[PDB]
Amino acid sequence: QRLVREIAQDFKTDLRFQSSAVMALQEASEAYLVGLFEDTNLCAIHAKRVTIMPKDIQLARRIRGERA
Amino acid sequence: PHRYRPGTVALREIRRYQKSTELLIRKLPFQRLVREIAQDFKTDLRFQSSAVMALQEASEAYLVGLFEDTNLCAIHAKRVTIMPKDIQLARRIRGERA
Amino acid sequence: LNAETLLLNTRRTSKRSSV
Amino acid sequence: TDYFSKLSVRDLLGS
Amino acid sequence: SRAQTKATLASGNFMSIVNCLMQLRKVCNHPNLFEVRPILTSFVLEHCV
Amino acid sequence: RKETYSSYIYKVLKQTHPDTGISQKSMSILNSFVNDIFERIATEASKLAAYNKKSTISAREIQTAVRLILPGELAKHAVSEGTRAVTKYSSST
Amino acid sequence: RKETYSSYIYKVLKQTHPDTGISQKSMSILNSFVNDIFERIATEASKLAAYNKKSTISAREIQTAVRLILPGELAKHAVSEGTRAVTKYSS
Amino acid sequence: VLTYYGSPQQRKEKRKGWNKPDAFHVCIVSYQLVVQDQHSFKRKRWQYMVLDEAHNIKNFRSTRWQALLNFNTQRRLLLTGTPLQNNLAELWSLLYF
Amino acid sequence: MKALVEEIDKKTYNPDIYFTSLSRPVKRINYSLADLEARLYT
Amino acid sequence: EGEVTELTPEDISHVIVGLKSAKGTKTLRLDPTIYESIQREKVSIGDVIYIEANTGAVK
Amino acid sequence: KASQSRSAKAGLTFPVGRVHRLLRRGNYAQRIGSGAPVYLTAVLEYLAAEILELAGNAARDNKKTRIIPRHLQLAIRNDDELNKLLGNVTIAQGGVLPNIHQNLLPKK
Amino acid sequence: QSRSAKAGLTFPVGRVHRLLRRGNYAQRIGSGAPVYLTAVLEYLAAEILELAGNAARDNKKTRIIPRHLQLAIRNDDELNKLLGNVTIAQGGVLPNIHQNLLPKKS
Amino acid sequence: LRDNIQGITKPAIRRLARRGGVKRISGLIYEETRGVLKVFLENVIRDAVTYTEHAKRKTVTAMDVVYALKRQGRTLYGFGG
Amino acid sequence: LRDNIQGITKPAIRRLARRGGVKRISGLIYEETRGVLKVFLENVIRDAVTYTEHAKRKTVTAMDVVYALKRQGRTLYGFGG
Repeated sequence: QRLVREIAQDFKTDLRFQSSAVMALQEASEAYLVGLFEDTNLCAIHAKRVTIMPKDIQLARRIRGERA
Repeated sequence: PHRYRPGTVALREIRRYQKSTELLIRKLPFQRLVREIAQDFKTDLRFQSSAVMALQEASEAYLVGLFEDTNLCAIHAKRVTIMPKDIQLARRIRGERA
Repeated sequence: LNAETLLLNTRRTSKRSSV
Repeated sequence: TDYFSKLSVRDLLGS
Repeated sequence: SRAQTKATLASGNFMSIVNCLMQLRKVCNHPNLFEVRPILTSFVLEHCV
Repeated sequence: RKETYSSYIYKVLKQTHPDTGISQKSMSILNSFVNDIFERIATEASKLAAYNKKSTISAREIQTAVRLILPGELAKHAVSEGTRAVTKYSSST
Repeated sequence: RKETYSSYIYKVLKQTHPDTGISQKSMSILNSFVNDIFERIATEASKLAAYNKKSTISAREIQTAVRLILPGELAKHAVSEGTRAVTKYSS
Repeated sequence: VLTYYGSPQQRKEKRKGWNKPDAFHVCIVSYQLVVQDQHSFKRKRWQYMVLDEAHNIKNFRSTRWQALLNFNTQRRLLLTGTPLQNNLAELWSLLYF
Repeated sequence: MKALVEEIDKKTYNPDIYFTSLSRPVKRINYSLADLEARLYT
Repeated sequence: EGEVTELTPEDISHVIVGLKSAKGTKTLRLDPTIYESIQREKVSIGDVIYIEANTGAVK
Repeated sequence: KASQSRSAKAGLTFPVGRVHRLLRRGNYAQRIGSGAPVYLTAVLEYLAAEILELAGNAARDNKKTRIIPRHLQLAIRNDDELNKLLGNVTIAQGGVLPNIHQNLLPKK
Repeated sequence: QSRSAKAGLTFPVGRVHRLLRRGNYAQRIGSGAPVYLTAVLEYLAAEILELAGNAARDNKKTRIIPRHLQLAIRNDDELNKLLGNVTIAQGGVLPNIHQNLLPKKS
Repeated sequence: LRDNIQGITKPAIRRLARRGGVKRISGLIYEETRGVLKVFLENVIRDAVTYTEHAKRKTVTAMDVVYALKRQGRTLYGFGG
Repeated sequence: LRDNIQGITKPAIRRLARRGGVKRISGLIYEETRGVLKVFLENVIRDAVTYTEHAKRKTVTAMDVVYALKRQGRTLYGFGG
């Protein structure tokens, strides 16, 4: 809630939130992050390493196309 | 006799074909393929040249995109030759396979 | 024509830093 | 060139 | 003899007659062109009595 | 009978660049992207109107659709120019 | 007043499994899913008609749309059920 | 005499130097390569042009007939055995050429 | 009766393996989290 | 009808023989009787052979 | 006096009349064929029944009488055609199907 | 006088209104919507065309061809972001070679 | 009908990869690439065929292909629609 | 409000990755994860806030969040849709 409050306050003055909105934002964040993490896991596996590394996430993003 | 080293002609043709725009898959074989597929879906469906050309364009775009993704993937594994594992991994991470 | 004609003011310019 | 075409279908076949 | 051949002739489609003529010429030139001489062998019964 | 944006595309291009030409392939591509963006904006405006229960699309509906669809900097300049055009038209009365 | 599919979802559920209960969260999930898939089919129908330049959305258009959206086996079952509904309507 | 035939790599090797004045006196080429390589022959200027076996020209509807007609030439000679055997229409085509 | 000539594929053929096979009807799937946990554990 | 490219026995055991024709190539599994016929016909690899399925005759 | 709902006439539980009104208000076309709302009601009922059946099977196998989002996620992710249908959809508090890559396990 | 002239827009604002009305996107259209949409479309066209022309001139060409157009669109990150799911017939691909592939040692 | 999917020549795949800037290709890629291509075509053509059925016309058109691509989420320019 | 990018902590990233089944992790992952989350949140929040501001509004409702996510193609069920 602190992070979302800060980001919204940076984006727009004097905003308010619904509690349900903040909860939905948390749920969506967790879903996206778990998807990203599993993609990173598959990437690291392909590298033949168990230690996931930032490049694995970057690759996941590129193949997904969030930064291509 | 003079002979280029392995990979010299590789890069040469990489440059050449990247520059060119002309469609890469042979027209008639592609038309035969699509006609067969359509016949499997439904018999006696007519195809004018414009339709097959458009579909061939789309196919080329999809394929080249996959090749780009797999090329990026392969080098991450420190290799310089792509292998089937790269194809299936890229396709699965794309969310096409799953 | 020439680069100078491309620079000439007699055209609808765009102002984006990238362009 | 007509010559060969002037041999009609039955004229080629005959009786 | 083949009735479809007769029908083709009746059609009068100049192309069809040309093709028929081509087939005739092929038959005359060497039968292997039209139909390879089948290698004769005994009839096979499915199962003995 | 049919209609196309090719004429206007040629006009605006000449206003930007009199010396440059367009082949039918490029012309059709331009027509297609213009059509696609038009459909995108119109569908976004329809959605936003239905969501607020408004039946009449408006300058606000298109403004906010353009806010959503266009990248932020491109959106900012698009909305600026659109506002200028709208105000000048209204002042024409 | 506000109306939702929740009651109909509850009815169909009870038809399927009498002894089974359901949470409000799952009820809302199902209501949102049915609303979404209705919207999807309606948009597909609209687009198809627009291309065809047909002013009337008939059952036939919706049927083809349903084949488009759904996987082939699910599409077949959907079309079969829809046609059965049409037949019962014809009575 | 330059015999312009072969696979494209050697064909272009044989092209090398064709633009130089007096590089060759006469070039002989086959109609298949004329329909293949029309740009090269059309760019050069060919003074007196000869066609052998003009009966192959007979169909003015053929693309090679059109190409050949476009070729800039100072004089033209058509050689064929016994064209008179052919229908009048082909004779007209040849005369129009 | 009996086929004296058979066509085979070197990839698929071996004497080791002989195999042949063919309200929505579909195979049941088990949502048993306990059984799946057991499977992954073992 | 083919030219012969491989001769492998499934071990009186079945034989595995490869064959090619102008349009393509094929590998066949033949019964022991056909194996005896091929052995007694002095077939080599690289020989051209005719097999009539109905009678099981090798020429 | 007495009347019967168009849903009962079709033999559907979902409110076909409400579907018809929602279609009309959605302005998707100037003219709406009377077969469209019934067809929509039928397909929607089929989909609802299928998903509910899957959820109920998940509930029974879990041995819990009340469907919670976990059960819905299990059902949706299991049925591969629905899984591919809804791949861009996330279910609140649904979680994920357990999955461990073989090479991560020490053995077995 | 044409409404386009009164607004000062190149695109046919009247035809845009006609399309929006016929296109059944909404029951009613406020007179500000067509002018706003028209201005937006004109602006976007202006930038894309400017980029295409610049690319053509780069080639020393003067007629925009799908090669030049593709170069233009992909060169701009935000236009790419808008057209990220768009394929251009005869568009070709950008020159992209990984540094690890370059011949010889560093 | 016979086997067209094999008909897509190996040089075609090789040159396609060449556009992708890949240095070297394992032999197995060819079969996998063919499988991917066939699957893609199957889906697209399925959508095009059903669209043509909806049109009631016997000839498929570029418009049907454009709509099929768009439904797949792929946008094609230059062919209209 | 300050330094809240840190507020996510390492252990939260740990638990989330644990859900993802990762057996082995690297220290650098946390910063990258935070950056990714930051840009994701920024985009979602900007979309939601613009959805709100349309309605002559001051409170971001769950409808604004869910429809903003729908515009990003991420579809979310169970919050009153």
